[PDB]
Amino acid sequence: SKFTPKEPKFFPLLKQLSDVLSASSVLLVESMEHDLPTERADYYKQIKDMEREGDRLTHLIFDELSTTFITPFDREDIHDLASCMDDVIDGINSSAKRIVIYNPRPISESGKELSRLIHEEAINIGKAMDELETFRKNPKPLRDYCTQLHDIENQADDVYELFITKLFEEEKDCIELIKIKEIMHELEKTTDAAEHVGKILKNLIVKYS
Amino acid sequence: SKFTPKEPKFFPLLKQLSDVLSASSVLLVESMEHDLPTERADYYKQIKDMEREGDRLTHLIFDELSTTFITPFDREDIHDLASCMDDVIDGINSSAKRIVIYNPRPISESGKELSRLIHEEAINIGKAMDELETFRKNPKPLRDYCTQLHDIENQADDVYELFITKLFEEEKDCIELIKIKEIMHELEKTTDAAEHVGKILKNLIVKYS
Amino acid sequence: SKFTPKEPKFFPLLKQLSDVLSASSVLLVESMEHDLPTERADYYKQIKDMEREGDRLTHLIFDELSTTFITPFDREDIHDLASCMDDVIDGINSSAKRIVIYNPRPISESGKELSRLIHEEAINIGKAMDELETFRKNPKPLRDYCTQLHDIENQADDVYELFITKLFEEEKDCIELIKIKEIMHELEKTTDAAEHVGKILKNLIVKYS
Repeated sequence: SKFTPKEPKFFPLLKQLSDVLSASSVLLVESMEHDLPTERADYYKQIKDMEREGDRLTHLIFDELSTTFITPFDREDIHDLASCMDDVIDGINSSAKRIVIYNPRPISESGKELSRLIHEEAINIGKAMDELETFRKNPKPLRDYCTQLHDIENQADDVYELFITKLFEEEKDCIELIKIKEIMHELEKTTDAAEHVGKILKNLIVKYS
Repeated sequence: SKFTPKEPKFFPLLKQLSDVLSASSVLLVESMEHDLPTERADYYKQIKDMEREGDRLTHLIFDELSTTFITPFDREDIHDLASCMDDVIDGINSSAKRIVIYNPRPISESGKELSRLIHEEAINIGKAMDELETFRKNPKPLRDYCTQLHDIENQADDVYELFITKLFEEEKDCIELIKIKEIMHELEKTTDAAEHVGKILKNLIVKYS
Repeated sequence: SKFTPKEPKFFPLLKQLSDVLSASSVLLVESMEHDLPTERADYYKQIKDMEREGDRLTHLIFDELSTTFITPFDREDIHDLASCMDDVIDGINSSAKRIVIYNPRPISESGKELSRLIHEEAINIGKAMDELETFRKNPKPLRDYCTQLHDIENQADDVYELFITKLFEEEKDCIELIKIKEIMHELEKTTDAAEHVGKILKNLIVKYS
């Protein structure tokens, strides 16, 4: 009998989870360029497949954490990165779901912009995951990705706030107002969830400083 | 002075919490067969008593966890099972609350079906709790309860999605639409919370495999 | 080379976080006495500054926890106190945000009462933080602050329930109903979040009993 090392690849799993997030964000942006129910259902089904894969990967990370004593940085942060990235994926899925069930009129430029900001956050998150092996030597690149996520969330919240303010001043059809309010709310929660990933990363830098 | 063992009965407490959940689910199903405010208030008060008992039990589990060094399986999973079961109970309570404050017209077959699916999930959860002592020897029965919870949640989400889709196509009274949308949303969140219990159990099997 | 002690002041940080919460609650109460958008935006901006400071302090606590092996009481409870106090601050911020974006008519006495109850909870939380150093010797004062938080939340939920019940019976303008429903919902979630702080404190007493 001999010693056989465990190969929990926490970094590759976090990178794969980030890849799913980015793929999901691309699908959401594309979906909003289509207005009919059949096409919206197709995008939702594709996003749901990404959601199932993200959930699988997230649970694999948690299961590897629960059974491995040695981790590259503190286990709470690994757990939290995984859970928060999965929350973004779930927000993207919920947004697609709502578009299908509410069947709003063609999504305005503001909804489309929230989708583009979610994708920009996903790109920043993916680049941040490439820094997990080296932030202890040089935290600057990671730090800057965190600042960018913060800035994107400020822009997203403004887009959302201005849209809702105007929606309530202008839209007299209460049923259409409800539809788009619920979709837009899910989109803004998603952009906020993505910023929380940045917040975990920022504080990871602090803990190891 | 001698050694006196601590008898933290984690399994009995989890089973009692499951019993509260099941009792709550029975009350919710029954409540929907009554349409008048006085009867709905009575059911809500009864469910609220179950919610208080569930919250008590959940906090007892957490308090026993915080003071006991030895646990039958990992403490995070015990904590999470308790918290997630309590979330289902709280969702049932919130659903009953909403029915009282919104005072909708008699609940449709779709709302009633979501209540029946929550109860079916509660039954599966109760049977799963009977497997905590033996899943390490034979995980198959537990595994199968997890699969069933997954399937019930798929059915619940479809019930919800189809109802909302139709609601927005047909209901021209925006105030009635709001009432039932909020109740139905709480019901679908409850069915999803119950599936999360299954997800924790499924991964418990994986961790100990 | 010599030993240099780490001065993580967990109690002072929790007290400062409580101070931010209380300051935020004062601003929310004051804000509701003003009905025009410019004044509401000003209060929201001031509350948002408190939200940023609360979030900073919360993350400082978490970062000190992640790097310090010795804590005055269990780390999970410190983490949870910080996170739950921050959730109240965030609820106050969300409430102010909603008032700005929805632009409702002058807030009724019920909304104003929910703001006064949030402030009363904040006061109780601040007094509770003064008991963290001594609850092990004498838990009675802390216990009583927890009971008060519980009672305030019962009153808040009743205020909310009665307001919504009446709102749905009386308000025929669906767009105005939506505005105030969303604000009131955020206010009641905030009062509930504050009660959760009391629940953590109550169970802290139990764990150390």
